Amino acid sequence: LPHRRFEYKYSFKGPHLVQSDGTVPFWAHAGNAIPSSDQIRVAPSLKSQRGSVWTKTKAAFENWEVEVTFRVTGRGRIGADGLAIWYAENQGLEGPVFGSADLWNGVGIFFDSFDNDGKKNNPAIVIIGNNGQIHYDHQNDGASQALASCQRDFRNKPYPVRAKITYYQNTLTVMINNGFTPDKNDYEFCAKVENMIIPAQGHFGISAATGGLADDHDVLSFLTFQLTEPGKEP
Amino acid sequence: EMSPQELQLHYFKMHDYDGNNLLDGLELSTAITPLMSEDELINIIDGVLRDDDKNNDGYIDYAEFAKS
Ligand SMILES: [Ca+2]
Ligand SMILES: [Ca+2]
Ligand SMILES: [Ca+2]
Ligand SMILES: [Ca+2]
Repeated sequence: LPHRRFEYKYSFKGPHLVQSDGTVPFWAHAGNAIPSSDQIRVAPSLKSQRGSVWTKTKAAFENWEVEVTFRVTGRGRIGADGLAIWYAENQGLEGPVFGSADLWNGVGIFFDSFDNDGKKNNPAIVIIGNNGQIHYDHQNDGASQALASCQRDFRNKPYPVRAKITYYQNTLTVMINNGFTPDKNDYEFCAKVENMIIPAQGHFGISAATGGLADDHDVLSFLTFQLTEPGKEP
Repeated sequence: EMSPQELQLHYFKMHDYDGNNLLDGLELSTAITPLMSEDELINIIDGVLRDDDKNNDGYIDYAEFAKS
C-alpha cells in the first residue's frame, strides 16, 4: 500500500479556482485558456482554438498520481479535436499538439475525439511517450506512436469524466471514470505502460484544441498526489 | 454565541469547500486571499503544513488543526 500525499502546488479546483486577478495560483494559462471559479474552459467551441494550462515549476516526484475531472461537450455526435494531459520536461505553452508544443520530452495522454485516419476508432484515449525528437502524427491519431490505448466515449456525459493517471514503480496506468454515475470512484481500466521512462523532473499540464468542428473542453479539477513505496518516507 | 470548541469547528469548516472535513493547501490559499506574491503564498501554506500536518498526507484534519 503506497502512501498518498496531496500536493497543492501542482493542483487546482473549484469553487474558488481563480484569483481575484484572473490567475490560477501556481499555474500558467495560455492561448485562449479561460479560468473561472468552477472550471477552466481549455478550448471553447470556437474555430481553431488553442489553450493550455501548465504548472509554473517542475514536480520532482519519483512516483505520482493525478486525478483530472472534465467535460467534453459538443452539439453533435462527432466532435473535435480533444484534450491532452501531460508530464513533460518543458512547459508546452502553445503549439499544434492538442493545443501545445510538439517534440515534448515525456508523456502525453491524449483524449482523442476526432477520427483523423477514418479508422472508426474514436473517441479514443492514447498514451504517447516522447524523447524530444518525434513529431506527433495527428493524421493517424498517433496510432504509429501509441504505447497503449483504449476506446472510451468521453464526450457529452451526464457527469464529469475523470482520469486517474498513476506513475508507480516505472508503470504508467490510466483509469477512466466514464461519467455515467455521480460516484467519483467508479474507475475502469483503460491502459498500462510497463517500464516507462520519463524525466526525473517535469511540469504537469493540460491542453485542448479545436479544428473545423469544435467541442467545449472543460477541466473542473486537476489533483496531484505524491506516492511513496511501503517502507520509505515522504 | 458559540463555545470555544464550537468556534474552533466553525473556523475549521469555514474553508472546507469540498466538505471532506480535511483542509488542503488550496483551501488554505482561499483563506489567505492588492494580492501577495505567489512565493509568499507558498511560504505561508508550506509553513502551515510543516507545523500542523503530522502524518504528512497534505491535509490538516480537525485533530491536527486543533491540537487540543
Ligand atoms: Ca482514429
Ligand atoms: Ca485525431
Ligand atoms: Ca476539504
Ligand atoms: Ca494530515
